[PDB]
Amino acid sequence: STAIFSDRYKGQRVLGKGSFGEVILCKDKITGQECAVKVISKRQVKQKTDKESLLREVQLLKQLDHPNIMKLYEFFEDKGYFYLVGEVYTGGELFDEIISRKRFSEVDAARIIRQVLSGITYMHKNKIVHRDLKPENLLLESKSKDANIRIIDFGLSTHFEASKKMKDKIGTAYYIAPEVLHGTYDEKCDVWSTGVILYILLSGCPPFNGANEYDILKKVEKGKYTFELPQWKKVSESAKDLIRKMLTYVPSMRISARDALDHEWIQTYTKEQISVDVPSLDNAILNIRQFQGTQKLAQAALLYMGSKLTSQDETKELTAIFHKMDKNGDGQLDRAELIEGYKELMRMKGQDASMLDASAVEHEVDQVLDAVDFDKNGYIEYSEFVTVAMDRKTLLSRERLERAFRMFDSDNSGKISSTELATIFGVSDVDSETWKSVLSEVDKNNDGEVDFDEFQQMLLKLCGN
Ligand SMILES: CCOc1ccc2cc(-c3nn(C(C)(C)C)c(N)c3C(N)=O)cnc2c1
Repeated sequence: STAIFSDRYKGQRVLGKGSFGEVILCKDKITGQECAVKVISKRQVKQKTDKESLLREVQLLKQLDHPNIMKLYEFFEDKGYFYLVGEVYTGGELFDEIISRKRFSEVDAARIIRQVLSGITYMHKNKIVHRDLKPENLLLESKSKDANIRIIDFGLSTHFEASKKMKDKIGTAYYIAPEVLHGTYDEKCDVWSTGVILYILLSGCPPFNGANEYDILKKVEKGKYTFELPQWKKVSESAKDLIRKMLTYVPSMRISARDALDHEWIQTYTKEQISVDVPSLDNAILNIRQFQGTQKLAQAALLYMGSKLTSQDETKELTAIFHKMDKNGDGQLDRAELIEGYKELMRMKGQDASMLDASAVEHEVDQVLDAVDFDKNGYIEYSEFVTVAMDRKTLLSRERLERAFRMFDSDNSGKISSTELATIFGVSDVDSETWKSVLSEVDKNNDGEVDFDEFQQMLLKLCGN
């Protein structure tokens, strides 16, 4: 009597994309309980462990409870997917919220890091290491101002091989502990990462930085950072001392999460009354707004490139599936076949995680047919169904590209400088000669700035079109 995910949950909408897979907002078909389901495709992510080991982990994680740790409820596995069912949080990533404040101080930073250390300490007590700890993994419980922080993805790194695809590792290099690179690591790597996050919260820049991923890893691996920037003048010795102890090279000498919790800086700046000297850190908030925008734009760039490539793969495949089922040779089909075909795209592709059952397909087809000026129930021309169907998929990633572009263009200039692109393509790890070569060909008269149409053409060229 084996339990199947879609007998129990129905997908409502897509919340976003995390490490290892898609996150879908799901709903229990009997109780109406809402849940965020991480869908990990077995074809894209290799396991590092055996079946036994992972189930034992899942059982343990379901029994753990802490106010700063995402709550896991259920776990399903079928032939091509793992489904991790957790509590849904609606407050978004930490940094996205933080850029929307107009004021931020050492009291606010300290309240954040106390939360984080407190979830970590708890998990280390139960011998669970995060390993991939970074700002994207800190969500706020709700859209409330006073919202708690929940750490997501504890436990996954020990059982799943991380993606090599750069679309999946944007922004990991800044946070990873030297010893994780060399392969002998323990729980202290989580303190390093938190130490980095605190450095960024107090200055707005990463302690280890570089023009591309491998440059960033080389700094980290050397382990040298400095407090020499102007904005460190605004910050207590005490906080710098904690940072130093968290960013200590040799893990055996690095402070534990639990001893970090008792550190003077945390004690002083997390007492709710005393604000003995609490300047706003506007430079920090300004640098963080820039650093965040850069990342989210590179991220959306690569997901747009990926979506375009996925699209070409799926358009040609869907066309061939239909061309085959069309025994007539005319180009005409009906609703129930379009559905059988779309489904068979899914059986082969298995890329779309909001199509978690036969009923998700039915409704997608109806959304397509209701879009085209076509009776959803006479005989339809497959050619035009394929066009509308695929674009509808490129919507999410094309509209988000435009939006991450607008959000990056903070002065509403309409354009990004050649210097800004350099930073954008550095972070997306697209070779410099290669993007200059593409720019040169889009606008052959340009003067080191591109508008949105131009930028988008560059991306289409960088994925072979
Ligand atoms: C053992 C790990 O299990 C899970 C299960 C569900 C998860 C849901 C999330 C989640 N991601 N998001 C995005 C911001 C990426 C859209 C949420 N809104 C999540 C949530 N918990 O509401 C993250 N990690 C998960 C990890």
